[PDB]
Amino acid sequence: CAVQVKLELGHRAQVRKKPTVEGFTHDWMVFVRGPEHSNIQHFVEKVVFHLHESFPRPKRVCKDPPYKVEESGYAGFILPIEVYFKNKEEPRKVRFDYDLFLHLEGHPPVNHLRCEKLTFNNPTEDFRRKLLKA
Ligand SMILES: COCC(=O)Nc1ccc(Cl)c(N)c1
Repeated sequence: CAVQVKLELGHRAQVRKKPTVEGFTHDWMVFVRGPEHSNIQHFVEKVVFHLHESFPRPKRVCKDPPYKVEESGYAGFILPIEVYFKNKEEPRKVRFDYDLFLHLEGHPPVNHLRCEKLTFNNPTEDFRRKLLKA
């Protein structure tokens, strides 16, 4: 008995009124969430955000919602996002590569949304019940 769930991936990016001491020009926030009124905490063990190596401690872990990272920077990069599941079966996790892009000054702030579908063809009964609670 197969079950399908959706994950929304996205980010906001805004030019700062004043750069940081480091010269960071943008504030940004990247997130993973379920579609509105769905709680993916039922089946999500954790979300791991792999920032660019220039950031201190680039492996940002969110064990609880909201699964998000608020940061400042000066450039965009590829941000691998691992979503770990509350199970002990294949798959234990899924990985996406998120394009964390920033817009130049004068353009409206970035408000970007992606949707990814997760198909689980034969999950265990406990995992299926978690997926169906979201
Ligand atoms: C210290 O972090 C601030 C920052 O934005 N670092 C950063 C981000 C993306 C790229 Cl591609 C590079 N080279 C550096």
